Amino acid sequence: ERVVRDSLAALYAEEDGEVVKVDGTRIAVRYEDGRLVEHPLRRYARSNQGTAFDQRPRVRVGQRVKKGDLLADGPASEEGFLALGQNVLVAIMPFDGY
Amino acid sequence: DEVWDALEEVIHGKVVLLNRAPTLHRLGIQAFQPVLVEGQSIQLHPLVCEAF
Amino acid sequence: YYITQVRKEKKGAGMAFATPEEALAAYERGEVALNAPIVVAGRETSVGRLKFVFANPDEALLAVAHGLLDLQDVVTVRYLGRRLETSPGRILFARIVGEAVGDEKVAQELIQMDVPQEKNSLKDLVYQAFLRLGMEKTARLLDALKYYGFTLSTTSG
Amino acid sequence: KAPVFTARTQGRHYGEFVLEPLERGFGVTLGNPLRRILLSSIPGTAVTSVYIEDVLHEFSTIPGVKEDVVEIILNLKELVVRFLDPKMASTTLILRAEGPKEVRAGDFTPSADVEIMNPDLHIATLEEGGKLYMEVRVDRGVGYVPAERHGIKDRINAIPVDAIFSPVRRVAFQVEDTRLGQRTDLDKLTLRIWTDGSVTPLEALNQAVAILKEHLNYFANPEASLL
Amino acid sequence: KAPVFTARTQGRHYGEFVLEPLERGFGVTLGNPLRRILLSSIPGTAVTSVYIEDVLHEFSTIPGVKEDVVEIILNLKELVVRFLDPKMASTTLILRAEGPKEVRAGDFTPSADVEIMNPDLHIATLEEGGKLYMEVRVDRGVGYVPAERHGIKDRINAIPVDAIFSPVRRVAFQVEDTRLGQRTDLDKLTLRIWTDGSVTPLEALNQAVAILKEHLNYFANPEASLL
Amino acid sequence: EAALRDLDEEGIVRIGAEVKPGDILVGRTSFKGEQEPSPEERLLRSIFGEKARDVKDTSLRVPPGEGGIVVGRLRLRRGDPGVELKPGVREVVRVFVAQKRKLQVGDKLANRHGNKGVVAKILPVEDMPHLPDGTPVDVILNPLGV
Amino acid sequence: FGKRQGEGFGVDKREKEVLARAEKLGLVSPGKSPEEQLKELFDLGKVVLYDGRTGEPFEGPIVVGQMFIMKLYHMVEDKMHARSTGPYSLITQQPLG
Amino acid sequence: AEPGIDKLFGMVDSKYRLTVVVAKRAQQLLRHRFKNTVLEPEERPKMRTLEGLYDDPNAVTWAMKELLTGRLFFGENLVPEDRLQKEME
Repeated sequence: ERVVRDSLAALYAEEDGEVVKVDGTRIAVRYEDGRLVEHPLRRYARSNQGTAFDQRPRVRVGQRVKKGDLLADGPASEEGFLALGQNVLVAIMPFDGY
Repeated sequence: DEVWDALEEVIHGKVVLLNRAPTLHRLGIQAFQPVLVEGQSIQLHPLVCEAF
Repeated sequence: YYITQVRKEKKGAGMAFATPEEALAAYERGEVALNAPIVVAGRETSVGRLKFVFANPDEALLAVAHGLLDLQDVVTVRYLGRRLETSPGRILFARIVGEAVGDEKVAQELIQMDVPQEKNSLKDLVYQAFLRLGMEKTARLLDALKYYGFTLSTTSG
Repeated sequence: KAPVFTARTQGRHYGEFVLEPLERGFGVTLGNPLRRILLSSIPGTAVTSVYIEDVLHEFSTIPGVKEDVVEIILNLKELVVRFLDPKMASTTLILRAEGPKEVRAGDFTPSADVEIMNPDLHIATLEEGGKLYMEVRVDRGVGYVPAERHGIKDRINAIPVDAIFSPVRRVAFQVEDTRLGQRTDLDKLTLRIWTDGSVTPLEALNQAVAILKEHLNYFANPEASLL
Repeated sequence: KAPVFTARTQGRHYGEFVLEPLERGFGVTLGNPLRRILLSSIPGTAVTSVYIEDVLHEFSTIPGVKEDVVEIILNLKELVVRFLDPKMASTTLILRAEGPKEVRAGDFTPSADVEIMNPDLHIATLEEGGKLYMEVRVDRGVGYVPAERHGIKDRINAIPVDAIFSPVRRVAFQVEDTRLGQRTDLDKLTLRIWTDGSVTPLEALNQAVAILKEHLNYFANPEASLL
Repeated sequence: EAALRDLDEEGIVRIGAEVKPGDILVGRTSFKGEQEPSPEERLLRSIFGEKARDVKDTSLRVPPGEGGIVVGRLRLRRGDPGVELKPGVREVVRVFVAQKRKLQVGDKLANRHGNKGVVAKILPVEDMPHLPDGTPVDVILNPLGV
Repeated sequence: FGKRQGEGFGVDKREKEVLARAEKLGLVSPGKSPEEQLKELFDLGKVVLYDGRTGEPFEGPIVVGQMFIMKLYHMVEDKMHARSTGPYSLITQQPLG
Repeated sequence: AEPGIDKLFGMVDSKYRLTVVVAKRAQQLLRHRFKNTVLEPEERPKMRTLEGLYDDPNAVTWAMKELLTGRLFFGENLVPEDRLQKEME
């Protein structure tokens, strides 16, 4: 969790507040101080190595979030946890030389 | 499929050289008869992996 | 190595019997294991060498296919004019080397059928096949050792 | 003897098929080839193309929609649609939706001779102001073919999707003991078939035996030779 | 498509059968089950009991003969006999000889309903001044049945014999990649069959595929319940 | 006309088109550098009734082995507000292409423990080793690498 | 295993064939029931596994489970290259991309 | 691939003289489009193909096949050089 936190690839709530809009391009939340902030989601941007930098929303409309609560997952993150691959069912055995 | 057959006929009997670096002895280069294969990878016989 | 290695079990810890009928009876009570070394009359043997006495390899490998036997069990089998005490796996290996080389006589000449096959004996086998048979026959043998090598490694899990 | 058949089905998705008794070694001799064509060669349906009104390509977002088009196509790959008309090979389905709702599979504009088998399947969440105007080409096929293969151009802005045609989700079989028999060591085969509902397990098992018996007839008139 | 089905034989004991080309997975789908049937279901005949004069045990010896009783049973387990009518379920063959003789299997007293396809098969070597009279059970069955399960008791001094009923000696198959234009990953099934000559490998194969499709027809009359 | 279908009005490829190696992404023409057409070139055109253009095709095509579908476009023209460009360059055009890459033979897999491997064989779910309940495994790893 | 009994299935004959050898080598304790021997394998991390090509089981128990596996980056120069004839450099006349 | 390769190494004192013989003979086969072959039609190497079994287009394969028949002679200064190709066309 902390790796994706300090990498600034995910998106988190600046303060306590409630989510009012959620779509693939933006997440708008109304915070305590009364401000309305919409957070643009970077979508299919190109990294130095050509990998897709893509953020995806992880909150629902009307969801009340605390400060530091996750709003959008960055690349290689699942609900705020580093997601560098897949969990696959493996069998440890030879197999016809392949 | 007409020209894949054509490529198969020019390949027949011919050999290509396969080289893995570093070439430490002469067996770092060996000649094989090519078999056309699906994918993007060269398929290397397992008994020659020691030499390479 | 897995098919040419031989089982040795603990249960029959050198138990002695006067007749093979007594040993086969003790095996049916579960007092002696199949390949546990035992003494019948004065000779050393095991239950499997008394229970399974095959006329030819095709009968021995047929029995293994029917689940009555594993390739690693030690058994009496008649192969190439003499009555051998060996495992079906060791017979299978000789069948593999023989049919790749073509002549099962000279195959039996350069195979060490009394030990598990390993890195060095296989390496020695390849060299002796190169000397006796030549390049292409040794290449066919290597492909055969490859095929049955992977196939049996997967089979045994 | 004469082996007894029984079939204990559950809805249109699960089916157990027992066979008793069999000679020692026929449980796997029958069950495994049955499992192999079942999992591989049962004809079925799947989405093969998708058009969304204001979407040019798969790497797009829809205003007022949480999921991107890649996710939507991911969800559409899970849509199972059975055909009632065997004369029908292909079709097209419409889906329009508005406002704050969770567009599920059953929200498609209904159509005769086709039936959604998993209407609770999620498609997309639309918030207030969100519009999703979509139509999906659905074809009949077999096996698995990725989008990268078939090229049709149904529409200029249509998006080909991966086609997972086979309606069979899982196959297992169990070889057990049976005392229903003359001797002691006979087999008891029990096929276990899971499907998506488009094709019942008994239909798939019947089609499997057909494909096997069809392929069995290939050992017929050989081209003889001898050394 | 429709594959070519070739056959390369050598006498009545060997057969090479290639089926090519075939859609992926089917070479294995056809291979193993046919292989399993060939080694376990094809019916044949086998020696099941022998009466030996002057001998009372399976581990003893016989004078006038260089071989012991164990070596005799081994040679009889290699004896292949053919029954001339299907109605015959068993028979008893007789052997009688004397003098310094090389006793082959063609030295059995000729029977009517039984042919010996091992005319020059070594059974025993008789020396100067030895006696050998012999009679042997021949039944028909399937597969491999040891003398341990069935202790047959129709004579007084008879010994049970391991019953190698199956006429198939050995089965080997493999699938390899064959190419058809664009694609290089299709199934080429090669089937290798050895028989004892009583039935040819080709006519052992058509029976295996006939036993298989017979077992597939059992999936027809279901007892539909549902839990 | 077919090789130009996905080119818009001004010669650069449209967003959403699928581009395979060799396809045109940005159309461009360059003056030939006036030289005599060869006598063989003259007779060739006389046979097919084609009058020689004074310009050659130097358009940006997609390199071999690369491709995908166009997702972005960008044009920077000299003499337009906000942008200054290299001397001698009239304008630059940038096209962004995206592709979905699923696992294939040759791709490199690894775990956090240093186990490395290249995918060598993609196998049908039917051939895969499976549990008694019919569940198949996803990946087979050789114990000899341990 | 409990869910499997609730569905009405005992220990498969192929599993008992594997359990026999796991006892021969000494991987399960002799005397225990089939379910107990399967449990002695399962907490060793090992399970009975069937070959999807034959229906027969692999002769020994086989440790399966979930493993975290990543797909690693693929540089541009690592992709499949192939030249017959192309550009050649100016001063040295050697092949040039 | 190359059957009888061990027998080919025996026909020559040096393995490299074999390569020269195979290569040079293969060059003559290409120059004359396999008309100058010494092989009978049933021992012509074939290529398994749909639409029939054509002749193997590999000249190195033919040269090795011909050399195994003994129907070729090889050696140094065996015949004048210019008179060779002048009289072979």
